[PDB]
Amino acid sequence: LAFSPPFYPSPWANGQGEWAEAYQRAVAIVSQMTLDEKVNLTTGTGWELEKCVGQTGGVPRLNIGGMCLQDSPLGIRDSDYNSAFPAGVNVAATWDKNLAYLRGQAMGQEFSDKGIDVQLGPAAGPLGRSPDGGRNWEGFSPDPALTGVLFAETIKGIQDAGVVATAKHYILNEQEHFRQVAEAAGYGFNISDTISSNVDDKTIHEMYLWPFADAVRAGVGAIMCSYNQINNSYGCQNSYTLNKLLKAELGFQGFVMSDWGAHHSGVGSALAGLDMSMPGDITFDSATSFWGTNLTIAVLNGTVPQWRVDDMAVRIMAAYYKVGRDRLYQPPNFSSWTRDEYGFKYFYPQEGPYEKVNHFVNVQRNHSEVIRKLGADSTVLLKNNNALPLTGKERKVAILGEDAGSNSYGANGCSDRGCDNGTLAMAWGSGTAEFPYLVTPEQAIQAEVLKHKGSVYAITDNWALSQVETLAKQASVSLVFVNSDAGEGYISVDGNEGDRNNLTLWKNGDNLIKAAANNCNNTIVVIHSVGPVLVDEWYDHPNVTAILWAGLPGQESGNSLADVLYGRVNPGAKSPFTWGKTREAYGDYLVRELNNGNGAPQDDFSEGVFIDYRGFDKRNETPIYEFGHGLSYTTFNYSGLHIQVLNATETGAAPTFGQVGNASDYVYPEGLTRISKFIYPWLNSTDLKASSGDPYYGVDTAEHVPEGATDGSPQPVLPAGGGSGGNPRLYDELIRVSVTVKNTGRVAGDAVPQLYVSLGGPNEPKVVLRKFDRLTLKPSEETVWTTTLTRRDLSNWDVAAQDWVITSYPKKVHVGSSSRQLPLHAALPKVQ
Amino acid sequence: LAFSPPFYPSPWANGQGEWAEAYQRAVAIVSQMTLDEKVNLTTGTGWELEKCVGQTGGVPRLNIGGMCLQDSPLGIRDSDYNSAFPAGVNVAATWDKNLAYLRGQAMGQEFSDKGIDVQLGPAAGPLGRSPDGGRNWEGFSPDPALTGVLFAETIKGIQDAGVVATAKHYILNEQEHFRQVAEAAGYGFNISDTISSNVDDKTIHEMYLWPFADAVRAGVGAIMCSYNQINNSYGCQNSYTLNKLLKAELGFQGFVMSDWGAHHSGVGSALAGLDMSMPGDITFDSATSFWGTNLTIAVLNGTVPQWRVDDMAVRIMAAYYKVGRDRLYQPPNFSSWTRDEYGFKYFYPQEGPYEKVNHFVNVQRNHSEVIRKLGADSTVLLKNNNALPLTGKERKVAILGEDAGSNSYGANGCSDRGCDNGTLAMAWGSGTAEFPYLVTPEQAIQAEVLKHKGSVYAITDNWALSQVETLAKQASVSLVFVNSDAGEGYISVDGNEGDRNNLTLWKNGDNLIKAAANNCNNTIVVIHSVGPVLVDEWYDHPNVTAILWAGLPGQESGNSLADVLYGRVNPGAKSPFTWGKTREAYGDYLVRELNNGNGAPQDDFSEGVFIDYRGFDKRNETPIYEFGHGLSYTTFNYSGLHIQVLNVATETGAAPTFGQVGNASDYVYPEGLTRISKFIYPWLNSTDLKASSGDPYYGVDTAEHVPEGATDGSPQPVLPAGGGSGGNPRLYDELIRVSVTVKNTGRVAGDAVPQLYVSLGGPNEPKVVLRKFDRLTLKPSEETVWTTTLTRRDLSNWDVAAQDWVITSYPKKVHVGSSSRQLPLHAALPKVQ
Ligand SMILES: *[C@@H]1O[C@H](CO)[C@@H](O[C@@H]2O[C@H](CO)[C@@H](O[C@@H]3O[C@H](CO[C@H]4O[C@H](CO[C@H]5O[C@H](CO)[C@@H](O)[C@H](O)[C@@H]5O[C@H]5O[C@H](CO)[C@@H](O)[C@H](O)[C@@H]5O)[C@@H](O)[C@H](O[C@H]5O[C@H](CO)[C@@H](O)[C@H](O)[C@@H]5O[C@H]5O[C@H](CO)[C@@H](O)[C@H](O)[C@@H]5O)[C@@H]4O)[C@@H](O)[C@H](O[C@H]4O[C@H](CO)[C@@H](O)[C@H](O)[C@@H]4O[C@H]4O[C@H](CO)[C@@H](O)[C@H](O)[C@@H]4O)[C@@H]3O)[C@H](O)[C@H]2NC(C)=O)[C@H](O)[C@H]1NC(C)=O
Ligand SMILES: *[C@@H]1O[C@H](CO)[C@@H](O[C@@H]2O[C@H](CO)[C@@H](O[C@@H]3O[C@H](CO[C@H]4O[C@H](CO)[C@@H](O)[C@H](O)[C@@H]4O)[C@@H](O)[C@H](O[C@H]4O[C@H](CO)[C@@H](O)[C@H](O)[C@@H]4O[C@H]4O[C@H](CO)[C@@H](O)[C@H](O)[C@@H]4O[C@H]4O[C@H](CO)[C@@H](O)[C@H](O)[C@@H]4O)[C@@H]3O)[C@H](O)[C@H]2NC(C)=O)[C@H](O)[C@H]1NC(C)=O
Ligand SMILES: *[C@@H]1O[C@H](CO)[C@@H](O[C@@H]2O[C@H](CO)[C@@H](O[C@@H]3O[C@H](CO[C@H]4O[C@H](CO)[C@@H](O)[C@H](O)[C@@H]4O)[C@@H](O)[C@H](O[C@H]4O[C@H](CO)[C@@H](O)[C@H](O)[C@@H]4O[C@H]4O[C@H](CO)[C@@H](O)[C@H](O)[C@@H]4O[C@H]4O[C@H](CO)[C@@H](O)[C@H](O)[C@@H]4O)[C@@H]3O)[C@H](O)[C@H]2NC(C)=O)[C@H](O)[C@H]1NC(C)=O
Ligand SMILES: *[C@@H]1O[C@H](CO)[C@@H](O[C@@H]2O[C@H](CO)[C@@H](O[C@@H]3O[C@H](CO[C@H]4O[C@H](CO[C@H]5O[C@H](CO)[C@@H](O)[C@H](O)[C@@H]5O[C@H]5O[C@H](CO)[C@@H](O)[C@H](O)[C@@H]5O)[C@@H](O)[C@H](O)[C@@H]4O)[C@@H](O)[C@H](O[C@H]4O[C@H](CO)[C@@H](O)[C@H](O)[C@@H]4O)[C@@H]3O)[C@H](O)[C@H]2NC(C)=O)[C@H](O)[C@H]1NC(C)=O
Ligand SMILES: *[C@@H]1O[C@H](CO)[C@@H](O)[C@H](O)[C@H]1NC(C)=O
Repeated sequence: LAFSPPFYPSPWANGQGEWAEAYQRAVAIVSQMTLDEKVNLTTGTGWELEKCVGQTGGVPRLNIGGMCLQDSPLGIRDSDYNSAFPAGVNVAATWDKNLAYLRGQAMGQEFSDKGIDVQLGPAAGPLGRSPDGGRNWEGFSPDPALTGVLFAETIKGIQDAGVVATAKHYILNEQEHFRQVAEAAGYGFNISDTISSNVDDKTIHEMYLWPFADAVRAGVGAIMCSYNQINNSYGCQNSYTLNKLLKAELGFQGFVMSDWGAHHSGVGSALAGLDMSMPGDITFDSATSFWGTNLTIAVLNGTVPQWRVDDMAVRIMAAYYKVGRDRLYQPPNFSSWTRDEYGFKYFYPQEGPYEKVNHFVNVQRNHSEVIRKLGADSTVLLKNNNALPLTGKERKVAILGEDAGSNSYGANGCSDRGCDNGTLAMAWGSGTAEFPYLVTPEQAIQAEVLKHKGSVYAITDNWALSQVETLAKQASVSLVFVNSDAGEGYISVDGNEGDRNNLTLWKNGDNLIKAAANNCNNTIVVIHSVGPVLVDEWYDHPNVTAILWAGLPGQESGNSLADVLYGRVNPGAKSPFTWGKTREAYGDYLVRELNNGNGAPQDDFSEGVFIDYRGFDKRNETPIYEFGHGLSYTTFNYSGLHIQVLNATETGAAPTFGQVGNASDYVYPEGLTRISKFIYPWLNSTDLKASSGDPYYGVDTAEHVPEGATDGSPQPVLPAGGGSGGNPRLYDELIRVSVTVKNTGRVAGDAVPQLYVSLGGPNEPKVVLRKFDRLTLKPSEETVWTTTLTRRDLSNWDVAAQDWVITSYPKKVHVGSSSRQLPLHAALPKVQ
Repeated sequence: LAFSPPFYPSPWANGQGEWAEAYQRAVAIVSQMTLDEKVNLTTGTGWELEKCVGQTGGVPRLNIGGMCLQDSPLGIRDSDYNSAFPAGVNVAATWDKNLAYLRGQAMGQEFSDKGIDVQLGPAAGPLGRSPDGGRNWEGFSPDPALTGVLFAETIKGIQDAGVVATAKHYILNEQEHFRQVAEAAGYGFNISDTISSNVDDKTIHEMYLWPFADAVRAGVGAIMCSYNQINNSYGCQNSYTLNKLLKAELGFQGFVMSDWGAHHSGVGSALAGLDMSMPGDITFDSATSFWGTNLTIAVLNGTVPQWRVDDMAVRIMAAYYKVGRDRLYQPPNFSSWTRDEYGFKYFYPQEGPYEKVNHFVNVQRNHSEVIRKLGADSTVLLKNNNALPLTGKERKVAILGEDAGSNSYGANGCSDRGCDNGTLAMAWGSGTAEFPYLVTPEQAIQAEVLKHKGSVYAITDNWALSQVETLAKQASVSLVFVNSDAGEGYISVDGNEGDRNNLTLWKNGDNLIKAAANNCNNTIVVIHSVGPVLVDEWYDHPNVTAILWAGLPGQESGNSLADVLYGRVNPGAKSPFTWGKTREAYGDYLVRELNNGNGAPQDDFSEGVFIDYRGFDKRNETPIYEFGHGLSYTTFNYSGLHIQVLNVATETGAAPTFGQVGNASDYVYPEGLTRISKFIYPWLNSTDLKASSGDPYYGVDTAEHVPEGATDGSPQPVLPAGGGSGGNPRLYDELIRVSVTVKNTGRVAGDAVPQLYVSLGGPNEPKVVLRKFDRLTLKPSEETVWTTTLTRRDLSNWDVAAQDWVITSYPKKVHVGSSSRQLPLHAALPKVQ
């Protein structure tokens, strides 16, 4: 079985780079705290005990309010009068750093105005190993450069708005099946521990870890560790991924929190680099915690050093001060668990004072404008045989497909969006928000048609093919809507347990398109989906005259689409994944059956870096629509490639901050009423064993604490660490590349130039993306696009050196409009 | 068994009143015709043989194109790029003569621009005897005065736009059950003939005939006779209703056409007053006709007098010239039977040249604006506890009910509207049109809320009550949409065979309303329906803060409603029928079982004139919402009622003939002519009349089957009640002027609908009967004097001994006010005669 080697001790924060100020303030405040106050910072108060999906108790003596952590990466979850933004995969399709940032900002503002201190997003894990993974749509793209940049911009947007962002899920949570034992049991499978992602050291560095290096470097304040194991050690106590890769090598200064039920031990996780337990209890409402009381006892009894808990408290406070949260603090002014105005203060046990729990604060501002724009700028025009834009003069318009229409249960009518009914604007699970409303394609396109005095209808039953065919025969243009949905693994829709069972259009989508195209010579297909779908059966039908993929557009869906179809917005989006002819063309099969008896299923990432386009390229398979493909209402020319060559070894000892007293200091205080199921930091009595209630208390302790796990002395700095997101020399700029881009067509719009490198060597992909931008040019206008390649951009990870090295194989650079349209290339000069 | 006495001969046209000129042109052109040409005008060419749902062959030698007849009373049926107008019941609810006129003009324009000569509408039969009748919605109101006035304005709108209107269905077709023998068989009922409406002479004069008098007097060119029998004589050969009441008493100068399959004999129908056979064959595509060949033969063999067929020709051409159709003539430029651009000329057999059958002409103009306004102006505000209008500042708006949402098969996705899916904007059957689009309440309300930056959702599955209750608990206002549908009898939706099986909301509507009102203190109910529904279980819920009935609004439905809800239009509409506590409170049960063995079911109108509010008032039963009731966003005051007393041939000419009839050999099929399969022609196979007729009863007991007087072309007496248009002209003398002051006493501009009722007195007269109304726009504080006049007809009763209208000696009173139960002003009327 794959094995996860140890790396200890858990590195302590040190004020690195842009953290210096936040760190000194954290140390100043944590130095005033008692042990039970520190522990209150690290442990949630119990599932549904307070307002937010995650909430800690804070430190009231020092005026630090409990920290409220809320989903999702696309808008506030379980709340009211908030916006519902396009999913992260739509951000990836924009290839637009500025939009990623603005969406970040607009979300952080909404969260902040609800009294939420930490947003649980953005996501870059799953990166998107498999096309049918149930949660890729929450993240960005299976390409690490594209994902890393937009993930970092999203983070900066959210944090500049005063809310701590949480880069999740760390790491290798690439499929929903078998991610949690109790879930798998509900789906008929008996496993003793969750699926283990087994991954070699080079692949993890070059693919899955790279966007987390970007997030660290961009200043992200929190990381959420994952439910799956990595080489059979759970994500939230994997000393190699958390202590070595995240903290020692990437130099992460913020705090790591568990996913909800991902916490699996007290001492083991604390020493393997976890900082925050969510939602705080061992299972929901168990009234027990691996930390809380137990972490106070673990320090008192000598097993967890004081420097470890002190460092947890310092990382947590520093992330809070780093985004300025203290200046914006207010208690959460809504409840995740009810929409009632009044309720008991502590929801799950219905205890505490009966008082106002919801204030109905409308935090939307004018964010519907950035949503509508981001939806239009993420609508990829995959095919256009001279059909779009429409003029508004088409005499009779057929709107065809359930995906154009309303959810008959209401837009929020399926809990956590766990159904596929009506237009698909948001996929399912915890990665969701309540729509304030949902503009459907039927609404926006019919309103556009009626504004020009046209005739228009919508057919939204995909088995009503008799009606579809009759109307398609009468129409000037048929706009056909289809979808494919997926989501987090605790919800199953039509037998898809989070992950998609296939890549085919749902609700009869292929038969619908053929019914319409067989009968109307101007049939235009619009796809809303979580990821790629198979288009092979109809994409080259001679009456399918255009095809668009609009992703998961959020609340302004129909308006974002009508803007594109009627030429108000010239589509500039590019596919952020590959569109293959078959499911087999992508390889990388999900693990769907137990392969390790009733032990943890074993998920070997045996393709290495070869996922999405790298895998297609290596197999010489031609995609229908490649990574980076998308059309425009204008054309662009790329010419004139120009290349120019450009000109701590030990840590401190672990500090302690403040003092730890006798057990009687930490016994429940006398006048306090303990709320049922509420998780506290306090002990029932000075008897440590009885107060822990742990059946393993004090047994074989030293044998269960890895070697080095308590060592507070100065540590070596890793060759690849020493900076933020890696050794700073990885970020030196070695080569400048420039090209001329001209708009040669007749419509103003945006080009997305893309720069790929060939690193060389028998095991390297043919091309890997490194740089891109999105540049606005009016007709005939030109501009020089210039960018630089960093030492990291030209390196591979070398397992013998434990460092990035520029290998001696000759390297090339390529510039053009997609991974398969690269008219400009050059050999790169040797650099090191 | 009820018996229908004979009245013969069938009166001939005479150029009465405004028909003088059209009649002179008709005689001049018909005087040039041969017998086979005249026959061609009276007979359709067979089901689906040409373009229009009925079409004659015309008279090509004299450049008279075939007449194209097309449904429906609310917009062009079976066509493209046309508008879908609100139903006739909505026009009733507007109480607005001007809107009725403007809707008739917008429709006539559209029909004319498609090459259609005759619109098959508007409808005042069924009048609305039973609240669950399947086609009341196509007509206006169970009240004869309200109906007759808006029917007449609708006809003047259509005809002033250059298309012949057809007043239908004449007469007493007050239910769909047992209306046609083959339809009844399709439903498991074995009957030998159609249901017989059996009605006394005074009720038919005072109720069902009255709007047809107004139609005739307003100039209607055509009348369509009905499928039912009346006293066991078929509506399209009933000499009493056709010859006596319509032609001799009301003085009708235009032509009578059959309903489709309502023609039941050649000789008998022609003598009893029918003028045109539709669609022309005996049964669809039977290639046989009671007329066509048979009518040419019936004149040749002496059974039907030449003057009778000359008169059919003269009435048909006169209706055509009267509206000026000859000046707008063009072949129908669409096909009812296919939307294809090209097709065989003759659809049913797929024969004739292969040529252009559709030109896709867009005839809609800006008719959406009159549709939008008439939908808003027909939305009756039944209850409003200071809930409406909305301001747009409502923070969260719940739109609840399938009736708010789209039809998942597309607006036209159910053939002839035969389903109740999504919002109900048009009921079912032949009285239908293709929507060019349909704006749903969901669309227009959600767009309104978004313009204000509110939050809004629509739940459109009426059994998703968990989601309904959860959203309603969150909502500032819950707008709940419910409906009840019905239509022509040839379609059955959910076991409703045209007629509605009950008056209860469809699709779980009562439960949906309770789910919302139990959870939301500001629940507003919007009803789309063909007629009244039972509101008793929830209308007085303390959380139901407003209730509206918006009828069947046609293609602008959601915009018409949003205009009212957000106060761009202050509702002025008034209920045109009564909302009772129970079905039993209306009486007037439909006949739903065979009650005459396997012969015609017998439908006795034993309540007489006591239908709708007359019945409630006679029984002292209190409606929840009375006839005439509607609220407004302002209030009106009525004061100062005052009354002021104000200051014909006896024989016809002899029946004329125009032009000549020759030998049988003149009428044999022309040798150079390809005879299209199923097409109906006027020609004879040979000079052998018996053989050419193919009639198994040819020459059988003929004299016995020709009623006494049926061939009598001599001068006839003029009936005491006849001699004018819509009756003896002395019936229209104005005898009393009434005036009252109407004031807007509230804070916003709005329309009042003052209503003038009379009590005619007598032990068996209704307590009150509507006679006058108008719809008057007033700004806040503004006052106006409303003046109208009562005619001699308005004060009379039908006296069956006299066969005339008489003002009886019981003292009469006038009552003016805002509804049939809210009449604060009353005056005794002085004796007048
Ligand atoms: C001061 O106060 C403190 C607070 O109260 C006291 O704290 C308690 O101390 C106890 C010890 O005194 C702790 O109990 C022991 O816990 C260990 C750790 O269990 C967790 O981690 C397991 C993985 O361990 C590796 O990885 C972590 C880091 O991730 C390391 O910390 C470990 O040292 C170990 O490292 C090796 O491996 C990694 C790579 O993976 C390398 O990198 C390293 O170099 C090392 O090689 C993990 O598997 C555990 O998962 C179980 O528990 C989860 C629920 O918690 C459950 O979800 C999982 O499915 C799994 O369930 C199964 O096992 C549990 C029992 O652990 C059963 O109850 C359950 O039925 C299932 O069987 C977990 O997340 C734990 O291993 C110990 O248990 C082993 O040993 C005891 C005997 O001593 C046996 O009785 C047990 O069966 C078990 O035996 C297995 O393991 C042995 C290998 O070690 C092997 O020999 C056996 O054959 C068998 O395979 C103890 O349970 C307790 O956690 C802690 N409490 C709190 C609140 O923190 C403290 O004691 C006190 N101090 C003093 C001085 O008084
Ligand atoms: C870890 O995080 C957790 C979660 O956030 C922290 O747990 C919370 O800690 C709070 C203390 O910081 C504790 O707050 C208490 O709440 C009680 C309930 O308050 C609500 O109800 C009351 C009463 O109806 C309303 O007034 C109030 O506004 C709330 O709606 C309060 O009643 C407690 O008030 C008392 O203490 C505060 C100061 O803490 C005083 O200012 C206040 O006057 C009260 O003082 C009396 O009681 C205290 C001790 O209870 C005595 O010391 C004092 O002398 C007074 O005693 C008189 O009155 C009491 C009865 O009231 C009488 O018995 C006595 O004989 C005297 O006559 C306080 O406000 C939260 O409840 C608690 N949350 C939960 C879920 O448990 C935890 O602290 C964090 N841990 C660390 C280490 O940081
Ligand atoms: C009752 O109503 C019914 C239904 O409306 C009436 O029935 C219709 O009557 C029409 C009038 O007679 C009759 O029309 C005939 O249609 C034929 C076919 O028309 C179409 O297809 C052809 C063939 O592909 C196309 O070419 C044509 O354009 C149409 O698309 C025609 O072939 C007949 O046309 C001729 O006669 C008329 C006079 O009516 C001329 O004006 C016209 O120009 C044609 O003229 C030639 O034919 C006549 C012989 O009648 C000659 O006298 C003349 O000099 C021309 O001669 C040359 O050409 C002919 C024919 O090719 C040739 O044989 C000769 O030697 C010369 O070379 C005519 O148009 C409809 O078919 C019929 N509809 C149905 C469904 O049956 C009915 O009449 C009404 N009854 C009454 C009593 O009013
Ligand atoms: C990949 O992954 C996807 C996602 O998980 C998989 O998709 C599922 O595929 C299943 C297997 O194919 C799908 O299940 C099938 O669904 C069919 C349709 O179900 C729905 O629609 C029907 C038909 O509705 C019409 O008729 C109704 C009245 O009967 C009417 O109300 C409705 O409005 C429609 O009206 C039109 O049609 C009638 C005439 O038919 C006209 O009169 C009318 O005017 C209109 O024109 C409805 O009956 C049904 O209840 C439902 O709403 C079912 O039809 C399938 O049934 C066939 O097989 C049955 C058992 O399997 C058997 O009973 C029966 O005999 C049938 O032959 C079947 O349930 C499922 O929906 C898909 N799910 C999604 C989310 O898309 C996919 O399989 C995977 N692909 C691969 C390759 O693995
Ligand atoms: C008239 O002649 C046609 C053509 O032969 C024949 O088919 C039809 O049946 C005949 N009609 C009658 C009544 O005999």
